[PDB]
Amino acid sequence: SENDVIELDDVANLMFYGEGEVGDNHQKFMLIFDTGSANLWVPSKKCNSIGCSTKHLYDSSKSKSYEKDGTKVEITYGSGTVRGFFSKDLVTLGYLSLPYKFIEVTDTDDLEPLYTAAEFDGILGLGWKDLSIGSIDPIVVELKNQNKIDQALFTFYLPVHDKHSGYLTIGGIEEKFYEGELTYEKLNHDLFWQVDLDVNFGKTSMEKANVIVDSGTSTITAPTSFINKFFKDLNVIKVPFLPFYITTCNNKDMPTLEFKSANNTYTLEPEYYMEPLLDIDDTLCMLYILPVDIDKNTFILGDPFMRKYFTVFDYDKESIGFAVAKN
Ligand SMILES: Cc1ccccc1CNC(=O)[C@H]1N(C(=O)[C@@H](O)[C@H](Cc2ccccc2)NC(=O)c2cccc(O)c2C)CSC1(C)C
Repeated sequence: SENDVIELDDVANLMFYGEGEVGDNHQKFMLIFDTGSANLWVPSKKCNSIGCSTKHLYDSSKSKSYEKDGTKVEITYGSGTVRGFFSKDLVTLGYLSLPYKFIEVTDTDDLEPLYTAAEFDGILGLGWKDLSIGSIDPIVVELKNQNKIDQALFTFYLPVHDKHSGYLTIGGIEEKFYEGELTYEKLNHDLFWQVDLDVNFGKTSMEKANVIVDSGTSTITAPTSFINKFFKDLNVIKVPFLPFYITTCNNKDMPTLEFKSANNTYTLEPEYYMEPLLDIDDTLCMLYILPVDIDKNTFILGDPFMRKYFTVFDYDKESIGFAVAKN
């Protein structure tokens, strides 16, 4: 279908960006499509933070569809906070264009050390309205609306590394991406793309958790409590300075990660969470799991899942589809 296709391109590590232009002159920007935030921002030219130094900056004169706002405002992401001011210009996603409301970022340092360390300029959120600061209607909701796409949904198709290329699709399920039949889960709320699921990490488990599907992060997380029990099981090693738990890859005895719907069951093998350390030899591994304390029953599923499962987000259907991806 007229299904806009956005190419996610990954970068040495394992995080992906996508092209993004704002305005008549079509200034280009490496963003981050994220189902965890619900805003959009681009480091504005009127920024001078070191961060911005080596970064694509947005400049407004240059266009004339730039409508002015200047209302000052900020966002406090999990790993930092940003400051600037709303602006409204033309935001375009390859095939599709659109006049939208975004934040012109001025003061970063903070998202910092991060912000420079990462091959990215901005973030385009893909969450629900209530998750956004300033109550802004999720683009996809608001293309569907202007009837410029079939329906309100987006798909995240994820591959691997050397292998191939990520693919964000807006407006339709493309079977070119998955294997088997799709199963869905209905959102427990319209904030994040959160759904109710029963969760086992191998042996240690938690029932009726709140799980959410975060295209933005590259990790999988869970309440620390829940981890401790798990980590201790397979004797993991947390070296202070390094921020990841390491462990033997060939671990005779390798648990999978269970995610149970009433009548669906989603699993994640040990290979979809682990990474050699060290790139010469597969003795030690780095895990993609980390203890974070959002709530007491809140988990987060980032790339690691979507690498395996082609995922579908349906605004109207007020739900999310799951299915195994093509390779
Ligand atoms: C997984 C995790 C947990 C806690 C802190 C950081 C991270 C890693 N975050 C990431 O990889 C990236 N982000 C993401 O993946 C985002 O989806 C982030 C995920 C999240 C959800 C609930 C609690 C805390 C964080 N969410 C938010 O930042 C967030 C969530 C709710 C409201 C809101 O105004 C924001 C900005 C935000 S930018 C980022 C590059 C930091």
